[PDB]
Amino acid sequence: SLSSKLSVQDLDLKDKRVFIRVDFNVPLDGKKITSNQRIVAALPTIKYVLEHHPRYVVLASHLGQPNGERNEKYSLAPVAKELQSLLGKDVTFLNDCVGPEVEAAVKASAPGSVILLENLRYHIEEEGSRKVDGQKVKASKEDVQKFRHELSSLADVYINDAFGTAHRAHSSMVGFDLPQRAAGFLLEKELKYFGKALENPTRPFLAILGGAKVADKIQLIDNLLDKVDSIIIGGGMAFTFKKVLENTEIGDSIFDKAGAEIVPKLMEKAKAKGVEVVLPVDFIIADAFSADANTKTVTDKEGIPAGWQGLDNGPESRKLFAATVAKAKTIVWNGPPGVFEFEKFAAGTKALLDEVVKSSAAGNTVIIGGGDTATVAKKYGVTDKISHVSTGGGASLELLEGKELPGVAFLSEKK
Repeated sequence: SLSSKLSVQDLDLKDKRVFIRVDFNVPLDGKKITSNQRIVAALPTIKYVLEHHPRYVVLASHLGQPNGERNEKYSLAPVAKELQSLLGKDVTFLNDCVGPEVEAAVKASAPGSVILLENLRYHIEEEGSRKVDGQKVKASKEDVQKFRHELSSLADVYINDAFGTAHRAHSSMVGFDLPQRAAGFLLEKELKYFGKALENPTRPFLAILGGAKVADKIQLIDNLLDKVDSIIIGGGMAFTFKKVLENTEIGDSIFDKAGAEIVPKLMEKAKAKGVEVVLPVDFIIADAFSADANTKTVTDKEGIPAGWQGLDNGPESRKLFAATVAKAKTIVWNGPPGVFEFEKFAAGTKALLDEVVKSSAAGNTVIIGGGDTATVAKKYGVTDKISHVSTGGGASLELLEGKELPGVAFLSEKK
């Protein structure tokens, strides 16, 4: 159970050597943080720990893709400075995550110190491999164990707060053999929500899916079909389901050739489980993929003329989706119903967004788990209205498509 794991909140931190794997993978531009969102998100854990007077707090993370080689372009130095400002406490920055220098520095620290180590991925043994000439140069089991040995040396307790990496069995996610591997407030939140949704869902459990390709979400639908009561399929995804199941004439809309092969299968299953599949009955077409393109509403039956392409949810579909949402007690949403980047094609997304929020207002569990689906919530400033906007990215998907997460499995049980 994603929900049975140990929390930071259960740990006895006093005078302990705490190690926290955090997600400080922020965007840099010329060695400067374009977005400090991730640093800000990590603060609660860091602050809660510090209040219990640990001997010291070692923070580690990765940034960009150094590729197991020391590359200045992906140094965590800037991050160290932003955190010091944001935290309002000094942060010692070490040029590495392992070695005598680190050991020394760490050992000479003052109580309550906050050490941030250099980019874990400067070492090939973190990921356990490296790309050289396109091929995957794997690291030797001995070196991998050495690295994990050195890393663990620095701590007495281990806290994971990097959900975004929990789906990889990297040295920092699964190499800490301590008696207590706990969850940080950040990752606990993801575990609590996705936990309920996938374990004891308050039916009806609905799932809104949308976006561009169906091919990337084949494993997602399949698994969810064993879970949900009804599922809505919107966006550029729906065009494949409609041309296949209903012979709908789609114009120059998104068609996933490979995904069309599976559509009958997922549908057979949907029926098998008695899952209610809601699809778009009408769309807003455009003569070109641009904010300045001529629109025109058409429907299921009228179809879409050649040249034209549907870029948003039509009026009837909005009524249809609004209804479905309004009947659910648990909602997990990933993917916008239309090309919301353009105001002309933003109606469907807005309509849906309002409904979901209203459902959250009702006191229903709404879980956003999409990149652009979170951006939508941020844009309309409703983020605080959604029960949970996940930050797991690839980990969130994998979790939803069935997979068991190494970083999560490795944690201790509540006790």
